Amino acid sequence: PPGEKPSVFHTLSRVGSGCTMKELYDLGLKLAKYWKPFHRKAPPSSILCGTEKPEVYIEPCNSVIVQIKAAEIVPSDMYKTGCTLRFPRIEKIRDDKEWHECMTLDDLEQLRGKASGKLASKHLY
Amino acid sequence: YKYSGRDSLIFLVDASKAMFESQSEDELTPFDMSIQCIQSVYISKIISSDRDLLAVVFYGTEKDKNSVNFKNIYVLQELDNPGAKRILELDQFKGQQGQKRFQDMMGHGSDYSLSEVLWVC
DNA sequence: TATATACTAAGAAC
DNA sequence: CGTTTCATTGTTGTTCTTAGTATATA
DNA sequence: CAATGAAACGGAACAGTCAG
Repeated sequence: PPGEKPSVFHTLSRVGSGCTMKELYDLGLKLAKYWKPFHRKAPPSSILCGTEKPEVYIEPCNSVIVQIKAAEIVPSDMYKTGCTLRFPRIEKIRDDKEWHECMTLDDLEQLRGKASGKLASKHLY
Repeated sequence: YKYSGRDSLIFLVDASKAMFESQSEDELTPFDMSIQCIQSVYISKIISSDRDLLAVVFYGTEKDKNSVNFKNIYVLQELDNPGAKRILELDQFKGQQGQKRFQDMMGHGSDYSLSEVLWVC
């Protein structure tokens, strides 16, 4: 709702490329004190999970926004969004953005339906 | 050794209140001694082996910045080819007025841990 | 007084 | 299949050139 | 002293298997 911050998050895809190892080490040091072991029989309420489960989870308020560039949005039975990202990698670690500034399922659906799942629909000039 | 490789010397001084104002007598001062040593060696390295790398990084300070945002560590000038723009930065601290500047800009000297100092250098 | 002969000291070329 | 990282081949320092100024010599 | 190359990896998706 207006003025409020999101409380429930839906997993979309796994990403592990695009950052230099120095950036990865910096992010790991930043987030180390917030990671919690993930229990399949007792998952967190703020993070629902599909078929794919993480080894450790972090509460959204302590996490970091990452800018992701991926070939297209394709259907998936491993993530609750009903879809995942093809060829995903991290372009920037959005330290200028807050955790609550993450996009919504409405934005994800808009992007999926803009060009039949293809995320490239703008001409080059 | 591999010729294109280059020598690299990093400088690391105890920034605690221990030696900041030890000055048992009035003829020397360990910080005024360590900084003098750093300035001398670094100016010599300017002319000698200008291709090499030097860096100065203080530990135990109260202000903080480093690569990993740790506690009580200050990387004054990073590793890079030597230059005057850093001769001046070091010279800014040479003096009783200079030590006043150093203390009121980074700190009297807080708690520390040389483990984390070795980790960061 | 004119001429070149000497030198070093530059240069840049490779 | 795409992205990232690493390692290696081109890199040059030195010699010679000309300069410039130097002076005394005829 | 670095551009150029690799190699190393990071999932993406598939199916067969084994547990149960």
